[PDB]
Amino acid sequence: EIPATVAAVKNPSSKIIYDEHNHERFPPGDPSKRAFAYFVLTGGRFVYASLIRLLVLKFVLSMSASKDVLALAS
Amino acid sequence: IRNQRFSLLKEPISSTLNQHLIDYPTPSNLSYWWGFGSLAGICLVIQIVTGVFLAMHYTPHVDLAFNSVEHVMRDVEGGWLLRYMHANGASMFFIVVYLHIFRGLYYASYSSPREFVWCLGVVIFLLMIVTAFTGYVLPWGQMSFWGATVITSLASAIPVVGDTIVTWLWGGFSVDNATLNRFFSLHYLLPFLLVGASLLHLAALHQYGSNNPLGVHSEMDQISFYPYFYVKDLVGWVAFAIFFSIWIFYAPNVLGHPDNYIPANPMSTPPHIVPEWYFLPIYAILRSIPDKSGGVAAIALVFICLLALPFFKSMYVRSSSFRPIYQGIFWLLLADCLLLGWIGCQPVEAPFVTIGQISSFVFFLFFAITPILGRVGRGIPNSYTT
Amino acid sequence: ATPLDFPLPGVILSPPLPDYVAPGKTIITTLPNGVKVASETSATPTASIGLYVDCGSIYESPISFGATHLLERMAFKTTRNRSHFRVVREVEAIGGNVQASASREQMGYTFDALKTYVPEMVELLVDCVRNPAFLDWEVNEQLLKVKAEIGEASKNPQDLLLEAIHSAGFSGALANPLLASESAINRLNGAILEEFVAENYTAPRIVLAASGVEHEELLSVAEPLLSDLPSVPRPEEPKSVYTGGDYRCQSRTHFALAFELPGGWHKLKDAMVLTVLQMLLGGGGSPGKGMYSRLYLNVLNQYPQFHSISAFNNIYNDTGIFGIQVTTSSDFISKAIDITANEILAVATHGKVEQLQLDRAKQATKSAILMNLESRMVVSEDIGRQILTYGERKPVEEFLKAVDEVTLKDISSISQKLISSPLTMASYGDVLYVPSYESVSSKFPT
Amino acid sequence: FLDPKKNWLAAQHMKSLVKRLSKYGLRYDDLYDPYYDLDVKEALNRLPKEVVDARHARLKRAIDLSMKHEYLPEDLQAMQTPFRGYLQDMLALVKRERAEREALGGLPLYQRSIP
Amino acid sequence: APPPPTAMIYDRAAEAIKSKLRQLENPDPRFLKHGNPRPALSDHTRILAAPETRVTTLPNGLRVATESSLAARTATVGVWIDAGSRFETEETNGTAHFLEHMIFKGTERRNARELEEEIENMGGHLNAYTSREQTTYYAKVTDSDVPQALDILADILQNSRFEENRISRERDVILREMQTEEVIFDHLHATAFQYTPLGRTILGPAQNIKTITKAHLQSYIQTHYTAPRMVIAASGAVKHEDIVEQVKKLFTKLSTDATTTAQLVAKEPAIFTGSEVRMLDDDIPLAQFAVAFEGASWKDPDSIALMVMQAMLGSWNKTAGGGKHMGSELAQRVGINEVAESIMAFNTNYKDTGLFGVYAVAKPDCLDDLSYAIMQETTKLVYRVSEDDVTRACNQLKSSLLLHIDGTSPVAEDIGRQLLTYGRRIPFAELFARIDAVDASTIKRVANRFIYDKDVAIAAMGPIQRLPDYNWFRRRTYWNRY
Amino acid sequence: DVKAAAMWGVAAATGGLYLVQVSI
Ligand code: HEM
Ligand code: HEM
Repeated sequence: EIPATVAAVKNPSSKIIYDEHNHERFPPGDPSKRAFAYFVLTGGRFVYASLIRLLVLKFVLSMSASKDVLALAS
Repeated sequence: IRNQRFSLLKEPISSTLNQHLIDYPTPSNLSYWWGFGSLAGICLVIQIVTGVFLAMHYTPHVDLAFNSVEHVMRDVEGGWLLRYMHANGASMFFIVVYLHIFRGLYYASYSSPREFVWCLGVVIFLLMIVTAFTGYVLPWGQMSFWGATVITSLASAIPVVGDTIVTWLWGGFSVDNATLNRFFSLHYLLPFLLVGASLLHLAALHQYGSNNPLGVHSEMDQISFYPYFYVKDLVGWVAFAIFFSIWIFYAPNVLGHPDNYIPANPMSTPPHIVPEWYFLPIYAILRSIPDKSGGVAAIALVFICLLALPFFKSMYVRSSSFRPIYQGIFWLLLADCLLLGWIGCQPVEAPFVTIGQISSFVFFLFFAITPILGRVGRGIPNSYTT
Repeated sequence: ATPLDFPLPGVILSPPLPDYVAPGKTIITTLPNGVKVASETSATPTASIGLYVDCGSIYESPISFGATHLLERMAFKTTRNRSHFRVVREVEAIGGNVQASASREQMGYTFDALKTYVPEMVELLVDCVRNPAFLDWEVNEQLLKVKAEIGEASKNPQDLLLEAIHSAGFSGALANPLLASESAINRLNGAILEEFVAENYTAPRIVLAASGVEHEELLSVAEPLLSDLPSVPRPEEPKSVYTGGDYRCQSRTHFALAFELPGGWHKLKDAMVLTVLQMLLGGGGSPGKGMYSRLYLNVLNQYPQFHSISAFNNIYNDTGIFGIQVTTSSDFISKAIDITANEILAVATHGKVEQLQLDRAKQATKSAILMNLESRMVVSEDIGRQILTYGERKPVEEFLKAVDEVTLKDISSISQKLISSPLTMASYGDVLYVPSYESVSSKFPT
Repeated sequence: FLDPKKNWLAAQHMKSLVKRLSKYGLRYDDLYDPYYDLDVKEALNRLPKEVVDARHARLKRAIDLSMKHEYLPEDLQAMQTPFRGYLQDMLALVKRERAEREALGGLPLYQRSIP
Repeated sequence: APPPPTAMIYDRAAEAIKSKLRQLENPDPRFLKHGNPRPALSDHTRILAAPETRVTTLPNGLRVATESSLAARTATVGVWIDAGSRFETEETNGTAHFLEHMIFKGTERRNARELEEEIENMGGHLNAYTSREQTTYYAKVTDSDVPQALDILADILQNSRFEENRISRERDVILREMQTEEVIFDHLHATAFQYTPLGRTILGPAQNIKTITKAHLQSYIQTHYTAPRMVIAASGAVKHEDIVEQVKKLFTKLSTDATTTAQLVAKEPAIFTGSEVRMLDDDIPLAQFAVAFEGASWKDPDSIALMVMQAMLGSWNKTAGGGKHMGSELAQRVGINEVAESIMAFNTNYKDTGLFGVYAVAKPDCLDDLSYAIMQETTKLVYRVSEDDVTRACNQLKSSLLLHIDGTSPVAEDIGRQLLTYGRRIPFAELFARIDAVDASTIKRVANRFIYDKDVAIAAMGPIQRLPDYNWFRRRTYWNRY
Repeated sequence: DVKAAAMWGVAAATGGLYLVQVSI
């Protein structure tokens, strides 16, 4: 009849069970794999920086001179 | 706590931005369908920037509009990319707005607290329709000119002041240079009104909170917006970017009409005058019932029904996930809207006109059946009680 | 990067002390104005230095109640030479620990750090005690803190019972409550505090005490700072007349009893016999902490309704208070009072106290005193308090002899003198079930 | 030097400032804004309630006179003490406390919020 | 005519306050000669002299260490065992607590009543407690009762007999015994060292408590109280030769098991996994949370640097006299803004791992700001650290480590703990050299090793609703400024 | 910090050379 939350608070157990339905945890003991995630994010940032740079340059060069006036210069 | 400085987000310079974009609590169970508001905002920003950079090479004159557009395409470095981005992004902006509206319809994101949010959304829809219409008139193509002529001729439907209104809007006795300049000025002006309306939209929603797929009262399980919903919105933005690049770099003119590349000839007329694909449901609603004043009244009734949708009562169960009948009604509505849009791109032959007449009736039957179902299902708990 | 299990190579090692180090005799030097300077040598590599003032809660005029509590709160703060920030930063920089204590008959300012910081410790202590600047904003902040403390002062029942017993029993100097009240907090201010300090922190009533300081160094440091105080005669100690009384606060049930002794710490033999009797009665809240005392063996072991019972005492200059403090069930309160009175009478009656029990209590008192003397802070506190009480530090062997001289006849006589005094009873809790003070006093002789 | 005993220009400046403050019924320290440095705010918080209330009353009277586009009457202007300082010493104490705290590497007690 | 300064009330108040301020603008050098707020390194070699700690190793691996001060009147004798609650199994978790409760209540020569009478009669008293990696039974007595106390200790460790009727009563009293600071720390240990022996709480679950019998206690004693893991620490008025002779005479028939605590730690070691346990109730007036990184072992050379880092993150309390002028920046931030009831940095060291973090008690409204201050200060120690701050932290650490050792019982506790952890008693001079050999560069390096971009473990209980979640703390672990 | 400022200046210069790309 003891509340579940009260029993969980008053009984700190070493064996902790997570959901694990869509995220399979690493076995207890293996080191955290944070370098791999950071490098995946780094590749994504490579991609995002490329897109931002090309968009900015596209807008600037569109506002720049055009082929018609460039050719009329001779 | 205020004695000495803390995290700069809490400072007054960034206090409002923090409260409305970083620390704002949102339900943790929001699906990918909730990123469409931010995606529509991104589409609007893209349209504003691209149009601002197109207006530097566009001349709103009947003798120079088409030539200026072609100059943007050919002579301007990246101008073809600019105009393709603008047109196809207007198309994607309407796509994501339609997805926004239909997700709101499914999850009843309008019912009691977000009535003002829904009304502001309807105003935004009107503003987008007008802005896209004027922008399509801007290139001064054959289809653009004749669509402008026809759609403004709808304004000659008020029995008293219809002719005066249409003549005043035309700037004369026919669509001409005055109409082109008028539409250019309006098409530049409205997107900033659209930005203001979008800001009011976001603020009105932030007054109460975002709805969730369950439709239940979601305040016990909420998370901060930034660390968790900026990444989901980023996934949505990248997927939309892939779609947008696909439709720009490989199928640019598929969504457009080929007749818009013919210079506007007032003497001749295209065999089939059809508006843009995202005005097709409204055009089909117009042409369903045979009349002109009747069609304008039907369009006004459509918008009045959209405005009056949130004000129905006894919709205690919000989400359609717990309403089988309402889910079926919504899916029938979506099929009806797709069929209506398809009909809008067809002639006025017998099967097409019959189906258009039926489709509009189903469209309004949705707006009646929803209050009927709410009132009927208000007494569900007493009947199924166990 | 040498691991902790390996000795560091480049460290020069200080020579070890011999196994038997001569215990440094206490050295007392009286300054010409009357300030007494005392110190003691210790084998511990840290020293504790305190400044004890004879001023206390008794020396409180009706316009300055709560002044001692505020002074304890306003202990080490901004002065006329260094600010509060500078004081705190100096204390942290030398790593020392600083604190203050306020009692009903004396106030102390303890400051302990490493032994090489003696001059700085003495200088900061003397400055912060003799020359305090009671700034209005700091006094207001401390007043707010004391307001919060009073608002959350009901958690501890024991201190409240002691305060109530003192207030009820005494009607003179000791009647002044040690803890401040709401009205006193509302009316006190920096000007009143400064006037109180100037009037009561006079030279004859101020004493230095040290635990690990050589006398020459501390005297040389403290002479330029304490010799400037004027020589003014000490005021006569205010007198309090003990009258049996009753206090009731209806808010389990907590109550206690008390009695009075004609002589306090000046009657050393009687005071030490009272301490032995307190240890004999003992206590417990339900090995070697006193589970074989008379109260534990006769009360806690035969009455589960007795939540917590102990024997308390408080010995001041020329007066003493001794009694039993106990909390129990609300419905058991009358029987609990009857049992406590019966136990007190049984201790009073001759022949009930066993020789083995008295020997155990005597050894427990001796061991408690000897283990208390271990701490350097307790050594300095003992030096200062003994000097304030007598004028000289009585050696520990005198207390040992007084403990060893206690006999059954002596403890019976002391208990008779206890029960011959008027009764003071204070109850806090489910009051309206307790018997009447007339009945409680009739349970005892005059 | 800025002294109205060896400098005629300084004496004239003091006379003009006294005249202006008397006309507006003000005191020089009342010109110090708590929102400006927060040292004035700390000094005013430390100052006695009677002095703070008197400063507020003087400031309200001056604001009312400015709104009404009028000055104090002749007698009230005569019985004015524009340079009877009450905040300069406390302000100097607060400033020197802040300077001492910053020199020893201490976090400021008060910090201005970014507008 | 301007009225005189004494005419009106506020003018009088202004004059009074100005006069009060004018009497402190002029200090005197005689009251500032020696005091100095700027921290400075000092040489304490002339005073860091203590009686030599004599350590003798018996043939069976038993250790006997004494710090003799023959001038003292009292002495303490204790037994420290390097076996605690970590070196047990999942089936027997509360065995250490049950044994430390049952070890004073029965022997084949003295029952509980006789043992308590003997303890009380000589005046001294004996205490005992079990940590997660240590178990101590010590006794403080007068100098004449040292042989009796030693005999009692040997008798209770070896000849103990566990009566079944006493086992039942102790089980009942433990189930009755079933601050919240220890609760928070137990939850933090369970969620940090999960699926490892350090995860289990010291007291143990009720299911394993109920099944404890005499055989289990006897097996635990025989398998863990082995002589090589056993050290008798004596402090005060004792003689090393006499103590060694008494130990040789008494401490016989002790268990001799080949298994060593080093190999027990090597098998199934403790691994720190970043996790959080949140116990929101909102029914408690205050919210208490503890965020902790991974610390260093006892013999790790960076442990002293971790203690220094704790010192420069010193504790602050609402009733503390320091107020808002404390040395550490975290205490200043908390006190100035009053965003917490009480903060305290903790550094716990174990055989192969440890914890280093901050435990804070605060009102529900200030949780976010308090957590921001904590993370800001910790990452500040990671990135930029002040030389004067490091010097003050070192001075405070030295002063605290020497003030805690005040008395025979603290001396004996230090001796036993240092022999169990370091294998030796670190002399005061060497400890001071180790502490003062820590500078800003060392602090930065150790914080980079232990804090920078390292997973945290957060245990929170109370109205924890404004407390930031795990990702917030994980991001705050590092700075993006550089 | 001087080193931090120098590294941030290097990063800003690299970003500028990536954006403008003078002589790649
Ligand atoms: C103020 C910002 C804007 C400016 C300056 C602008 C300007 C222009 C110009 C000059 C054109 C003709 C050039 C071309 O199409 O190649 C155009 C086309 C168009 N615009 Fe905009 N526009 C803006 C915002 C928008 C927005 C917000 C929408 C969507 C509601 C929109 C919808 C369109 C459409 C549909 C076309 C027709 C594209 C085509 O097929 O040729 N515009 N705009
Ligand atoms: C310019 C186009 C639009 C933009 C930029 C926009 C933007 C947004 C944003 C940012 C949100 C909050 C995030 C979310 O909940 O998805 C939102 C929510 C919402 N919008 Fe829009 N919107 C637009 C058009 C519309 C339209 C036409 C409607 C129809 C009336 C509408 C109705 C709603 C509703 C009902 C919500 C609440 C979502 C929920 O609580 O479930 N929006 N919009």
